[PDB]
Amino acid sequence: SSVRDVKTGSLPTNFLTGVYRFWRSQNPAEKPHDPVNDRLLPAVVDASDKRASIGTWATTFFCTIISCNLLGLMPFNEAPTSGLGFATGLGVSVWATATILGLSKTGFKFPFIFVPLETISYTFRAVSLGVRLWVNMLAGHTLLHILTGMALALPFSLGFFSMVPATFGVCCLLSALVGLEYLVAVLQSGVFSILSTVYVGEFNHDKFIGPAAKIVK
Amino acid sequence: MKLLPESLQQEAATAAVVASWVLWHLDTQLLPTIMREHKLHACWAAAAKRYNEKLFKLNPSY
Amino acid sequence: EGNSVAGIIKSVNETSGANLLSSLKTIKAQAAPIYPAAASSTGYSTQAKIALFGALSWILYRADGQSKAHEWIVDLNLNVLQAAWLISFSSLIPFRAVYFAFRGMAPATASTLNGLKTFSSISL
Amino acid sequence: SYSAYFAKAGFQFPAGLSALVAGIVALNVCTGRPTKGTKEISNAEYNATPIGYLQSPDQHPTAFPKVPGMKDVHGSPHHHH
Amino acid sequence: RLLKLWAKRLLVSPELAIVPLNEFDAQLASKFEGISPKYQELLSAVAQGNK
Amino acid sequence: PSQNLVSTFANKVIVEENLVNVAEIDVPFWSYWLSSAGFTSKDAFVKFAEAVKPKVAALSTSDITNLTVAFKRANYYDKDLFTGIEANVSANFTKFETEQLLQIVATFDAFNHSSVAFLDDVADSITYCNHYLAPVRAGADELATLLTYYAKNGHERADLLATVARGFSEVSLGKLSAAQRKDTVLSALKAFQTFGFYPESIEAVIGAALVSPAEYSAEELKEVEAVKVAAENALGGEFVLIQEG
Amino acid sequence: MAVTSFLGKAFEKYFYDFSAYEQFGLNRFLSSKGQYVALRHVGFVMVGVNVLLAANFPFNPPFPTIGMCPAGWEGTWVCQADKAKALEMYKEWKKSN
Ligand SMILES: [Zn+2]
Repeated sequence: SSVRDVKTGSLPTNFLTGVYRFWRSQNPAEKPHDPVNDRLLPAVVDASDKRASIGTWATTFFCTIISCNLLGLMPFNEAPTSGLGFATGLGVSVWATATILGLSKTGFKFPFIFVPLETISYTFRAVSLGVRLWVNMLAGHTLLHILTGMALALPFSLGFFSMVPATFGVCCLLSALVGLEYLVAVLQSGVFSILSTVYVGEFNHDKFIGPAAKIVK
Repeated sequence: MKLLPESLQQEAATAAVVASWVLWHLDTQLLPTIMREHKLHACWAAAAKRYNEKLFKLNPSY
Repeated sequence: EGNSVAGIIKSVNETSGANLLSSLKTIKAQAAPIYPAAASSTGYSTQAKIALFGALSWILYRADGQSKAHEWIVDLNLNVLQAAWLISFSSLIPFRAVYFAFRGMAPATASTLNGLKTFSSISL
Repeated sequence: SYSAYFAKAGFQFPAGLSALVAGIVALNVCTGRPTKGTKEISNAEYNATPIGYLQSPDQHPTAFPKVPGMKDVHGSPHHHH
Repeated sequence: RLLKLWAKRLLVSPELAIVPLNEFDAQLASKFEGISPKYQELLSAVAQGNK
Repeated sequence: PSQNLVSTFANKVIVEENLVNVAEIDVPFWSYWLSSAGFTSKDAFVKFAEAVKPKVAALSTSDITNLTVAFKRANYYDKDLFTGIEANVSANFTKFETEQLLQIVATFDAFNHSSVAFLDDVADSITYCNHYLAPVRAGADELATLLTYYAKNGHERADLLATVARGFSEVSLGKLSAAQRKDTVLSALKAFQTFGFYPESIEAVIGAALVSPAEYSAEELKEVEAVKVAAENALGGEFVLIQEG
Repeated sequence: MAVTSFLGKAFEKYFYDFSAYEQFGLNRFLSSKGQYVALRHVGFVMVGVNVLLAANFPFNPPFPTIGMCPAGWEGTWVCQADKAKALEMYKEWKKSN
């Protein structure tokens, strides 16, 4: 009932400002032909009321996936997006959000032999958006499991703290794969939500209402 | 290895609960705070030329 | 709590000419804003203890089921690989350059405030 | 100057985290199915069976196993093999 | 009353003591953007305090 | 005797005299929701209007909005309550919203009740204490009620009229039915010429009539064309409808 | 002590100015400090691997050995690549040892 107090210019406030303003910049508003003044201001406000909140949705999916992907790089933790229903359940949910937005642009009625081939390549976007997140979080962690088993075979067989140039070259190969996994954790949360702005932004187009009557000169 | 979960609907609903909490938390807690300090700065930087000229025309002190 | 300029105006109006210039540091400090003083510690809040016992209750529970996972020595040697990068990030990230790089992401901190240019609001 | 005002309130959780933790727990306990390695039996079987025979060996793996596949309990020797 | 006038203006806004009283309306113009910038950037930084 | 005990319980416990005895605690909650269910009851609302009068000076702004639109729907006008309501508004005018003031004014416009201090503190609040696009979120049938309430009372606030003229567009009038759009366009042009204020967004309330003139008379289109020529030389040009494309 | 205030100040001066890159000399052998961290990293992994193995050494490995055996075991339960076989041999070995 009493909210907390926030310092202005905090680092999480500055990061989330730049993150939100990034994903909002991916689907920018289009400039009308008219000058924007008090005549055009309800047409601009109504143009914003009909645009989807992709600036908010894409930073919802950025912040929920980069938090899940980076859990996999914390010790004792696995990434939730390394699960099939989690990661592909976010991919179908973006694809259905784009489709529900594109179906409402009409009156919820669904759109010769061409259109089953536009549909297939469009329905594959559903599974491809989630499986790309799932396989990247799975295939990076699986390779790390195999190579840690190989790099444990040498000190198990040879001496503990002995024959160390054999295990140094593979502990530095294991260390450079966890480092690549920090890059794939940040990239795949970016690629998921760059693509969410692209798919949802396809149906983010409505008619500018504008002035129907003018007093020229 | 582990490919399919024990329930796919339980993992899909965990994703929808996590991503709808992040949607609620952003819309309700983060973005009001973002915009309170983004738009104090932005309104002051956009009005600064017309605020000061309106105030120059108003105060009789010159 | 009325505003401090009307407290300045009242406190300067009801002083005399003789003690005007002596009173100006106690009218200055009566209208200074409150910056609350650094209280005693009372450290580790009732929620900072939930956050650290609940994180220890999570790390012990995750290390418990990692140790019986059929690849248990590979699972427990991945926490060594993952915590090696948490150590190398404390020693490689420029934390002052990162702090001032996030300050530029936000337009509120990327500049200075800009209104009210002092020659418009004089009272002569 | 305001630095000591922000040190007073210490740690605090995010402002609705009790609804995230109660939502993730309510998905993991309201599964609507038995609890992952168990099977619902009748009350006549549960009252008649020892607690060493209700346990399966697969559900109690050894906490740091010297051989991969060691289990802590052994369960019912009355197999239907 | 002149001493009490300037007491309030220098308790609230003490940076005003850096534009001398004779050189004040030599700064003005008809528009606010035309005011001479001799003291503008100095007044803005003295107003931000001693740190 | 089961039917006898229920019927005896129904004639002495559940009546409207005890329905107004539980409704004495919080008045503007129970006043607002009952009147939305269709409970007018003119002399049950007099029990409301005296139970709330020691509280009107300390109500929140959403409580004051709930009193006036309930006492509008029940059509009951208590003049010494409605001066305590306008003394809540004109004492807390910075806290009211345009969503709340446009519903309080439309109550005060039905019951022809105004003050000069109230008409300034509603216009000061819509213009300065509220967001400048709050008229755009209003719906033009409520803004025309505010425009005539300032023309009935002869109150010329040229700053308020530039604010309310934002909320007239093709968007805001297109959400109206053409029976209600006609009742608004004539009501807005009658107020725009009473002050002689012809903003650049008068060409959307004029063009809402001239794009469909078959709903208007020739007497009302003479009223419309009187404002069109009055606005054409003020804005410095000539009116022209646009065929889209 | 105050439990949050002592070792926070001890960890602070272990984190910041406690530096074995200069207190142990070590600029004689290493070029930068960016490559002292890049092998303190790999040194942390090799130490942590060798501690995790040695803290329970007589174990049949879950990971595939590449055809190698630790010490004088070579036919025991530790090197047996069939796991139900080695469970039988470990239970025999545990009575003796
Ligand atoms: Zn793992």
